[PDB]
Amino acid sequence: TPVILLKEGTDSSQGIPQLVSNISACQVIAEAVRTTLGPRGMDKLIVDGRGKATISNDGATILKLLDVVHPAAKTLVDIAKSQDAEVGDGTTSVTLLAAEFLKQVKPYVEEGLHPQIIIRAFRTATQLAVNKIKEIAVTVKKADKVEQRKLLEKCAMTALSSKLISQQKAFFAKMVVDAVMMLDDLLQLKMIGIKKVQGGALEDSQLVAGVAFKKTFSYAGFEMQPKKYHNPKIALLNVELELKAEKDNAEIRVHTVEDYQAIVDAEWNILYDKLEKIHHSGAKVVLSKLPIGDVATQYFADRDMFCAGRVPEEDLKRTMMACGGSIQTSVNALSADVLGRCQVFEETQIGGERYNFFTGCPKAKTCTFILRGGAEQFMEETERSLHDAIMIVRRAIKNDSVVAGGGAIEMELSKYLRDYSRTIPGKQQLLIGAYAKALEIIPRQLCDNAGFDATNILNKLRARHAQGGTWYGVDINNEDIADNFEAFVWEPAMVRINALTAASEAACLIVSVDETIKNPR
Amino acid sequence: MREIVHIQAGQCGNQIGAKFWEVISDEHGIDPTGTYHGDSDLQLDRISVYYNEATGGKYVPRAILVDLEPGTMDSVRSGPFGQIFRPDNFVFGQSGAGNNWAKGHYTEGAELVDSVLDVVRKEAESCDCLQGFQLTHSLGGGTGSGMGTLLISKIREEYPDRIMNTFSVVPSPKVSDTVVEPYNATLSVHQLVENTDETYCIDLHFFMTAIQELFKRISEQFTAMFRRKAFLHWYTGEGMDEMEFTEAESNMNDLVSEYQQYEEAEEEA
Amino acid sequence: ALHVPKAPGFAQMLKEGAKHFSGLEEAVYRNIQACKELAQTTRTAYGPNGMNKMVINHLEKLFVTNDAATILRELEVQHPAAKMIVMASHMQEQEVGDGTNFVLVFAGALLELAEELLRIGLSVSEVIEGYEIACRKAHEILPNLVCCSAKNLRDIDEVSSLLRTSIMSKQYGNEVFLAKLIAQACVSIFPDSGHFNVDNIRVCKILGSGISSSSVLHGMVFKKETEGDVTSVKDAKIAVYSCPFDGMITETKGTVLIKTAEELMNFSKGEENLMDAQVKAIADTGANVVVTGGKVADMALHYANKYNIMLVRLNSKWDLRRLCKTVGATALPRLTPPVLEEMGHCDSVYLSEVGDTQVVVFKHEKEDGAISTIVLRGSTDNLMDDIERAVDDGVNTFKVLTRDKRLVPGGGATEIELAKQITSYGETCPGLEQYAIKKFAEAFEAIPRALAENSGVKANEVISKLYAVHQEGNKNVGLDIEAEVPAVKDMLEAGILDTYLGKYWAIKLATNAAVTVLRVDQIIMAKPA
Amino acid sequence: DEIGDGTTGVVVLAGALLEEAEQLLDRGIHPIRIADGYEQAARVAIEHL
Ligand SMILES: Nc1ncnc2c1ncn2[C@@H]1O[C@H](COP(=O)(O)OP(=O)(O)O)[C@@H](O)[C@H]1O
Ligand SMILES: Nc1ncnc2c1ncn2[C@@H]1O[C@H](COP(=O)(O)OP(=O)(O)O)[C@@H](O)[C@H]1O
Ligand SMILES: [Mg+2]
Ligand SMILES: [Mg+2]
Repeated sequence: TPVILLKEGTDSSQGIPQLVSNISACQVIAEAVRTTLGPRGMDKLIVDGRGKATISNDGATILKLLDVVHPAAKTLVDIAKSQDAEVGDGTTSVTLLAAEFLKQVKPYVEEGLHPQIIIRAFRTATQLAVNKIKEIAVTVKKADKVEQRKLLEKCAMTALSSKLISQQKAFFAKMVVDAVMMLDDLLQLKMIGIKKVQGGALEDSQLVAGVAFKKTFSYAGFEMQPKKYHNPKIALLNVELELKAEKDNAEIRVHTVEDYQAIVDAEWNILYDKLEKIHHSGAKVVLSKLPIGDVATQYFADRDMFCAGRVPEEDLKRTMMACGGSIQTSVNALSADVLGRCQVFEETQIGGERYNFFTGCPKAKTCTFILRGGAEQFMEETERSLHDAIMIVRRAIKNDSVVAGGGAIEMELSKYLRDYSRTIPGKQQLLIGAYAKALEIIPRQLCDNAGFDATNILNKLRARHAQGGTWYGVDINNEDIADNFEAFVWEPAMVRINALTAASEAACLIVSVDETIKNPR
Repeated sequence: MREIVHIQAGQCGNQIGAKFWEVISDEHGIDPTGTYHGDSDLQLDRISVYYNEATGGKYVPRAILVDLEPGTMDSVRSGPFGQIFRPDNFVFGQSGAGNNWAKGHYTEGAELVDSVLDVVRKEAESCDCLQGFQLTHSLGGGTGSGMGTLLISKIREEYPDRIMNTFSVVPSPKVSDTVVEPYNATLSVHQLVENTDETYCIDLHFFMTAIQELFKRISEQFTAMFRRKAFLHWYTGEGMDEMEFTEAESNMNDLVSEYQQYEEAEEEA
Repeated sequence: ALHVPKAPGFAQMLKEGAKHFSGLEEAVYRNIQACKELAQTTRTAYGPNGMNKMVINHLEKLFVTNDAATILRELEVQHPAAKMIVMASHMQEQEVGDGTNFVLVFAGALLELAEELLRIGLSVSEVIEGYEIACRKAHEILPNLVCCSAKNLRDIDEVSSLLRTSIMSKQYGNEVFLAKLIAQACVSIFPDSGHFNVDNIRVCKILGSGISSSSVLHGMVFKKETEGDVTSVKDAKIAVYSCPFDGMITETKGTVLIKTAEELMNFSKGEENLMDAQVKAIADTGANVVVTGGKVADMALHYANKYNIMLVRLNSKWDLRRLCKTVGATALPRLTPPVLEEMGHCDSVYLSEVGDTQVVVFKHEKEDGAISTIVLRGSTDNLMDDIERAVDDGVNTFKVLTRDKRLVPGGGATEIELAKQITSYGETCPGLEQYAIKKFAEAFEAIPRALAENSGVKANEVISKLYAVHQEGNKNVGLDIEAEVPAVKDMLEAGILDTYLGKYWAIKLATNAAVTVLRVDQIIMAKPA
Repeated sequence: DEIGDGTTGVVVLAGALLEEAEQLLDRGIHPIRIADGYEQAARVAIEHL
């Protein structure tokens, strides 16, 4: 007592009350993103401490914007970032699934069941559910170009049906599919030019077949040079074409005034030597990361040549794999094989802004999205919604395997586990059986968000599955059940396999914890 | 690439030195736990001039913290960004000088200083090649000034061909926070004349008038104190002498002369 | 009312805030209480049925771990008597690596059992002498209990069954898959001389799908992209450099001096043409991949892309040295072409994406390399760290088997058999020390008690059953875990064995930390600050 | 910035478009159903213009 072990302030708890209070802490995280699921989901509005509003319907960004400090609840926020890093879709379906695996086993913890028995049961059910999906995953033979385009259009249309752009899901799903076949093997995410221009209508968004970047700072004389070319030759450079000192570490020590005048003419001859070398090469458009002075701007205005400067690095690299040049740090070698080429180049006005276009590239391997909305948060929600169809199609090329949705695959798994549980005896019946009753949370939320009778519909789904309709999901327009495979509601098999493994690992970790210790400060 | 180390002494030197590391750790994005979570390439080309890397990605500084009182060491340890210092680089005493320049120079500064040179060696062994030292101390209190004057003298002797910069502090212009402040300052400036390469004063190589005001006021109080020989037995009794103080004022007058600004019998000649 | 004054002497000369605890009722009996509380915190995490612990330090960083040493490291302790028990556990981690909880359990039972002896009359010196006599006896009995030593440390079917016990004690359920990863990586980097090094096994964590997706890879991997444009080479010649890839400048302050107009025009062209020859000189040796450790130059990057060369930058110093051993190259302190012995030959260098992370892989087709890495994948940043430590326990077990191949039956079959032989020895010693030796033997029952309490069975029946079988002669009988009722099971047949060197150092360090606490009589503490 | 004329006419129509939906919500009508019927009308008015 006079000498104490830990510091004054070390809060500690343990036992049955410690674990039950953790199951009730994940019920708050799951209820924050419960009403953003399905075609009739509603997005939320969060405000930071400064006053910036972030309006979104996706679980991953909602849970990132809450200052959750509970150690038990911070596991559910960490598995959401895992899902949006591997597959990019299904983020809010692993949050309800993780909380439903803990609510169903809450009464068994209170009765005095050893939690190690629960962890063995959870791991046995996951391995038996993941293997069932691969057994009944639909695939096709000889996926030809036509049938391999329809398959990705249906998948991209389904990931878009629950987002802000739900009326124009047909128009957008045609642009995303065409935007990924231009890439070749690695499918880099930095080769797609998401640009946001204020003003316009949602149907005015365009996809270009080249590059497009905003007009940068320009000096005097920029309005004296042509702004439309037929067959230019792009000269991608990295040089400062401006009158400056040759080296920061330099000094000149002249003795006579005759050598004074020759020095002043030497700096004007160094600059004019670089400009002449560019003009002799036949180039018509020049770009440069480093700035372009006004003397170089008026040099190119008197020869009907376009100039640009201070281009970002992310935009010059997108030009190279669209035209076919190379970045040159020196002008001493400008051959025919280090220049670009296109079919049209102009500088139009969109929404009170000047943009440069480089359309007409038959060997282009990159694209660019121009998004037209009406507010700052209209474009951010459209960009985040487009980021989900990009990763769905990217994952769907490496794995041409699809399953039906709308609860059609949650219900087939719960039927298979209920049949398996009735054979094995012991306490595994009440644990596997509790695993099968938790998989029907997905269909229940679809009928609760739309405003349906969640109990009568579920009685019909459980009867259609036990007869033996494998892909019988739900319908929101018909107030009934229907065949979701023939209704063209498709999703890759990799969005459910990773959803069960992430949800089972998060639930098994929370159960095993016995006590927590918080240290001061 | 010409790596440099730091030495912090006294109560005043530790407080400023603790906050000096703040501007570098955050600028280079060094986490309070010692890890690195920066997102720039310009924060890594010069990371080795001030930090020594460890196995697994730990970056420890290159500072040595010396003091004659153990009560000023745990303040930095428990404060922010105090966990990253090397545990072996803490050198503390048990007695304290007590505003005594001479007690912290010969009678009791002669034992702990041997515990500091062995520490600066193991740090200088790990570096590829070093170019100089950085030391921080005070000029009013004898705990830091006396220990620092000996410490700054035992660094130059072993490394006669290495530069060394100081960031000393100077006493207040009008008010004085200690009775024997002029005694502790004159005896320390003349030992920094031929032992330092660049010194800085924070309130012919002295930076911050032309510093002429600072040296003028110190010698005015010192001369008035020495005329009456007041409080002189505290220094002579432990090993000093009268001529030692005479050389301090004679040398102090020379530096004033180098810092240049630019009777009733006149009948025949 | 009246006030009791201060007793003259030392109590009147103490500084304020300091405390003084002298005597047997104020220093010894209170030190045992602090150390008995420490044993009840880490006991719950013992055996396969142990439970995790949520620890948060003062940086608001969260730890979900089951190691005994890691829990003590993230817990602050302000009791001096409980601090020696911590430093006794941290010493076994650096010598053996496994057995940190054994010290806490043993030093917690030796100290508590000594309190009862101090009330029946025995002095402190009689207890210390009694424990040391028993400690030497256990070091002679222990070698006689060794069974089933290691046969071959280069077979993938034998080593995998020897590390399984170490893993199963920390990740129950995944002990079959995890044991096949460590065994696949330790035998690959095992040299012919037999000198095993622990730092040659690397672990990289990539947030991904699940634990079953983890895999081993003979080579190195980095969390960085490629500086140049070439991103795949089939058969590469790596030329590692330690100097930055740019022009050479003097360390003294130097400047140019242009005095004529003619020298001003040729200066810029001179530097560029100088750099073309230096880069082309390396390109003629076949060096497809150049790895630097400094700052890359803009002009130097242009010529790198011209000759189809791959440029990789690693600003981590020691990470650069690890690459020199993998490919068999040497770091060049100067920007000069290597001649014959400074060219590392790899089998494939490419930039790939793994779970949204662009990485560079120095893959090798040969199994005989210097450094091997293990790629760990999981769903939570906490789950991967917990498995990081479990891998390290398996690696440290392989190092001990290199030194000493002798094994003992685990699962409590060693402590009970050590309790029977020590108890009989103390019966033949007439005197005041026979009470201390008997209490030493009863401290070995705290380990099987901790395994039975954590499983969910009555402990008193387990020790009752173990003592009867061992008396007949079955020294290879331990505790059953899969059985719901408190039954027993043979351990040599089942395959639960521990290292002889792991337990030999556990008893020596536990008894040393327990006899030092009893020797303390007076405690003089200063003012906390 | 897109046209330049009509910037006080849009906020009047949008404000009056929200007020008319207040009665529909009170009768038990899902908001997504309202936002779905509005887009169909805007396709009839534009094609008529
Ligand atoms: N046409 C449809 N009819 C019924 N349900 C659908 C339809 N399309 C999608 N769904 C369901 O809506 C859900 C979409 O949830 P969503 O908000 O996209 O979650 P996340 O953002 O985490 O992917 C899917 O689980 C799917 O079952
Ligand atoms: N399958 C098993 N059955 C019975 N005992 C086991 C089994 N696996 C490990 N043990 C025992 O658990 C004990 C403690 O292991 P652990 O707590 O992980 O590390 P430490 O040895 O540091 O306490 C070991 O001494 C070992 O004998
Ligand atoms: Mg979705
Ligand atoms: Mg172990």
